[PDB]
Amino acid sequence: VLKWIPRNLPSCLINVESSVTSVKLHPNLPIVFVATDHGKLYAFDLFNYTIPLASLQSHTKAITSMDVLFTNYTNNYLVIVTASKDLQIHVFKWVSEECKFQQIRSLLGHEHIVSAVKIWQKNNDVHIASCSRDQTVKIWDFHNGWSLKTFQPHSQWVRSIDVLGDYIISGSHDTTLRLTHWPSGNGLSVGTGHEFPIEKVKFIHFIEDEIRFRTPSTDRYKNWGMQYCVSASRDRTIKIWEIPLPTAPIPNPSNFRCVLTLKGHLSWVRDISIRGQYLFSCADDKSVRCWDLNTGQCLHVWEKLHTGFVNCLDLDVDFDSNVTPRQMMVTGGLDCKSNVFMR
Amino acid sequence: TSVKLHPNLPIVFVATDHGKLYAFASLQSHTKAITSMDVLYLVIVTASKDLQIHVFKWVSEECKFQQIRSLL
Amino acid sequence: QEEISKSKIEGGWILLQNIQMSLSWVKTYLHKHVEEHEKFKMFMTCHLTGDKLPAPLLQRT
Amino acid sequence: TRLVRGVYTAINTGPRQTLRSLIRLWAYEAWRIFADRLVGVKEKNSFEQLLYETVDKYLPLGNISSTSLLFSGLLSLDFKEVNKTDLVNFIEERFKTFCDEELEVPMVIHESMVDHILRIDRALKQVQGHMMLIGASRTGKTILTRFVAWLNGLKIVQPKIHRHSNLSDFDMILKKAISDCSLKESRTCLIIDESNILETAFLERMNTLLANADIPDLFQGEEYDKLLNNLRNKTRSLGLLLDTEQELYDWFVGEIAKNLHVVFTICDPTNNKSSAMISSPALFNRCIINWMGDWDTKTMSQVANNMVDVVPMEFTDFIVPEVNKELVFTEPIQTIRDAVVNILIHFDRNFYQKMKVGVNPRSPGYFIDGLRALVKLVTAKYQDLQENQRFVNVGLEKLNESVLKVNEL
Amino acid sequence: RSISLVKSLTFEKERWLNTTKQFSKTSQELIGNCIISSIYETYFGHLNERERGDMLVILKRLLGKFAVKYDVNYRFIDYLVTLDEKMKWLECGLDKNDYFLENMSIVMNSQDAVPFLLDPSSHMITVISNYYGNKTVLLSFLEEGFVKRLENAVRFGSVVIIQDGEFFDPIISRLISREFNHAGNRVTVEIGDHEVDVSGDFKLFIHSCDPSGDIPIFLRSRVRLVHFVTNKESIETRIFDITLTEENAEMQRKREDLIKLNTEYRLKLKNLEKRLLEELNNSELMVTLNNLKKEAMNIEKKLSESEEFFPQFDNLVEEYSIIGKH
Ligand SMILES: Nc1ncnc2c1ncn2[C@@H]1O[C@H](COP(=O)(O)OP(=O)(O)O)[C@@H](O)[C@H]1O
Repeated sequence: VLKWIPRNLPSCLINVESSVTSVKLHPNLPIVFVATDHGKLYAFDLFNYTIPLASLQSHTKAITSMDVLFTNYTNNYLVIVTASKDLQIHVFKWVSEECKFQQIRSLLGHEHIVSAVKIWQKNNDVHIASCSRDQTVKIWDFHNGWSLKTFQPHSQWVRSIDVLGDYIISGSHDTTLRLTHWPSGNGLSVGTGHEFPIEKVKFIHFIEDEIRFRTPSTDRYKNWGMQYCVSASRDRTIKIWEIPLPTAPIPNPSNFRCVLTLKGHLSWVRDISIRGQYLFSCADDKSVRCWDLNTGQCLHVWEKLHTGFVNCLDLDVDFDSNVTPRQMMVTGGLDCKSNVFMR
Repeated sequence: TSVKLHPNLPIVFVATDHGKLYAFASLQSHTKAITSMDVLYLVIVTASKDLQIHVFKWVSEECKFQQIRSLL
Repeated sequence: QEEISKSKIEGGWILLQNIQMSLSWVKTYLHKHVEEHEKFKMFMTCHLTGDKLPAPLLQRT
Repeated sequence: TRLVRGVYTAINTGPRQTLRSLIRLWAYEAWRIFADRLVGVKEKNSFEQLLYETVDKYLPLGNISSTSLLFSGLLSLDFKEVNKTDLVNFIEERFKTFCDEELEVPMVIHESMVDHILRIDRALKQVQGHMMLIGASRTGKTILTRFVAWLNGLKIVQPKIHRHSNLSDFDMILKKAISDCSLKESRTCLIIDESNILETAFLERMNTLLANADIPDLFQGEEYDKLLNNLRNKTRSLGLLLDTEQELYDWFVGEIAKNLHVVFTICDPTNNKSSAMISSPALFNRCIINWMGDWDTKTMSQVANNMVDVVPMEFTDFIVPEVNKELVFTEPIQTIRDAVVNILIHFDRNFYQKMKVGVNPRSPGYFIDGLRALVKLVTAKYQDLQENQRFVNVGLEKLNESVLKVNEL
Repeated sequence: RSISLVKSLTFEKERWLNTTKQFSKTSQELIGNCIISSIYETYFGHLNERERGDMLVILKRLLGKFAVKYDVNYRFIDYLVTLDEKMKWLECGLDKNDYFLENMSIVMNSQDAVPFLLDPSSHMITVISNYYGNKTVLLSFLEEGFVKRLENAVRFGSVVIIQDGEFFDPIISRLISREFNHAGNRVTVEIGDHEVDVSGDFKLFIHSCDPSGDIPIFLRSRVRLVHFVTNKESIETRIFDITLTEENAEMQRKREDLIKLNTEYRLKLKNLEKRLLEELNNSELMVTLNNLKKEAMNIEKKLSESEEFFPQFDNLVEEYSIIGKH
């Protein structure tokens, strides 16, 4: 159920008005959300793809990123957040009764366009992370709707972030990765080794099911819960990094370590994803690869998947117990066509 | 006058009886009444009673309508 | 410069001899001065065989 | 020797070669070494025929034109020949990204500018690889240099030289650039324009920077000791065992040589300071002379078609005129768009001939300005005309309806 | 009332039918007229009347060679310079010259490139100062503190005219080349060593009263170089105006007041026709249209009464033609 590999040919194609920037999957219902460079937001059923279920234009500029979450509580719906170049972050509500998009509120305060957002649940509280060209990594509460923390950890502008627990990491235009503690707002270690700006950086997650990069090495790292990080840049390379153990953590006198460096893409690597021992990445060479973490080699190459560039892809999260890791794969491309893999 | 739809997009191309063309982008391509329109980049051909046919292409990047050529 | 300002304020004639020896001053200060009292007259003595005086200064005199 | 080094670099960073690919690659290298300095089109044709004769008489194969040889490592992991359409599409997407990221400029991509991008990239990927771009104003020299340096990850350093500036400010900015190249190991693409050389001492400083890999004047005495201490601290931070002055300064020189490319932008090569800049002894022997020149009529036709194809232009009848093949610069005329482009090209050539430019390169700025003005003006005029005609038509219809209703009643 | 409404609109119906008939002819010649207008806009800013006429003849020949239609009675003023703009320019202090009107339309329709003014008489400085009122500001390349004043003006959004164009200062190159970096809803430009914001209401003019000066190739290839050189008919008109003012000041005042009233009445008639067309398109109304038609008849009668002083002006012009030509 975890070693699934997509077939040679796509099952069906999704037609969008303009180039697709971000694509996300509903963990429970087989429905896919498609962004649009025109600012529109779509929602296509995995079985009836002739017409969208809901389509609206809440922004006036290009949508940059999105990510969904099924809310849970100990005492329950889908929250969708949309980041765009229109200086505002829009939070949506996806009702499952009549299947329509409902705007909740808008988050403002960024000084330039916003390029990445992160949403996670902890102790029955939902937080919305954000990073923008204003060099500030800002977070906004979902219920209160007020800013909590704001810091400037990079000299240049941040392009992508990812949240694991109370810790955040960020890659920016100056080819550095910074791991900063969110409650304290201080950097822990810096990153060096890339020569081109980071397009997507995300934490790797421990699993219990033997993957080299998804298992802890020592008891201290097991207590920390995070050991490695994957980063993709415009260097046509995917690099697995390593996080030193910190001493409100205190930085030890502070550098990362490249455990493994991948290569083989013919253009800039845009987005990366993880599923079991396989790493799935897209690039501007109209192709998608599939890398093994144990060997570092690529098993399958999807040549000419899109007519133009390939922007985004994602899989189902397998580390989370609340989300069933279905064999659903969907990719977004610059050629105004979204591709989804079935069975 | 005439009703047209896109092949794989949620756009309706409705033509008014006064010669205006509307997409639900608006442009009064025909001064007089338009008889019928057809669809086939997407190529849309509009015919009117003024003995002139204008072919317009719907650019979906900026949601505007551009004219490629016309037949008289 | 000081005598031109003083003569514009309180009156009095003034003559600048051999203005072609200070062409940079003529091109900047004299141009910006003539561009922008009643008994104040300013004379300039140049040479016909010398360098080319600026046209905007020349038509203003 | 430059041809031999280029052939070695292309073979080393290339795929498995065949005899035809080897001959085509050698011909491309010959084009880039021997025939980027040629001015006239007839000299380019003579060089093309010379390559044909040499290849046919020594190596007994496709077309060997300047544009028909498109070698680039942008589309793959290795330096190999690439197609034209896919390269144009890739350059279009990357230039859209560049305009989004750094500065918005409405530029339209044609084949000749793709070729210039490829040769600028080839010259910027070299070690001790400097350029010298010669051509008319608004041809696109500095924007192409900035775009290519952005593709390679270089850092653009443009000196802020204006009036009331002396050698102190130029030496300060040159020393700062050298410090960024060496101490902070940041790759730099220093673009020097013709207008940035106010005095011949600036040209002497550039000559010393290019002939050697440093300026001995900029590090004298106390600042020399400060440079010694700073680069010693950097080497200690980097982790190399260098202690002597000679080896440390050789490391400094090598770092500057590896991480500094100078690109010259020249508008009119007939002027005295520009002629001195071209005929400089170590600027000639170190830089790669790339004579862009003025826009040939094919490039003007391509850019005019690509900027007038989006406006609503064809709306009426057109009879194809009976004109000579030498007077048609576009494809054979089928609509009024090609006629409009040919008319604009003819008027540009006739205007530049009547004004007696001589042999001075012809700026295509007037052509682009006229094209943009024509596009916006015909859009506004067509909108106003159709709105006015619709208003008059509905007014006449309302008057006729009122008259008919009065007659019926 | 409806019967009088139908009867009074006979001339309007005839004019509308004539315009509908001529719509095909005007649409046939639209492309050629637009081409000639763009050629005027981007090519003949720095040419005298003889060169403008010669290159216009060449352009017409080259336009007819490829068999595209254009207006045989085409004129730049009647096609680009509207009546409201012409009235504003004449009120601000522009001369009556057709050459000056053409250059005025070239300057104020250049919304992309920075217009370069070459006026030896230094009259366009006060013409543009009158045009934009109190929000204009005058700078120069030869004065200290020019950089900070220009930066403050760009931040505020005022209209800037920079004098002494032959002394171009190359740190405003990004302002000349229009190379801006868009930051969301804010537009910023790097001037000198620090970026500044652009308000969007900021316009730039460069003025130089020195013919045959020195314009750098970077500046020369990116500006609409417009030459304001006095010509024969301007000299004749100015001589006639001066001698008529010094001869009969009251008659000269009467003639200029009559000309101003006549052109104001023509503008009012055009606006009234446009308002009548708009009101009839958006269809009480009969009474309003009857009032508008009565106003139009009053304006036409006013012009007919005011057209009785033209022969005296023509006789004086024929008398002073010898003085003007001498
Ligand atoms: N291929 C092209 N398509 C459209 N416009 C171009 C092209 N090349 C250059 N331009 C024009 O040239 C200008 C930039 O030229 P630039 O590189 O500054 O010339 P220079 O290097 O001589 O100063 C732009 O404003 C652009 O309008």
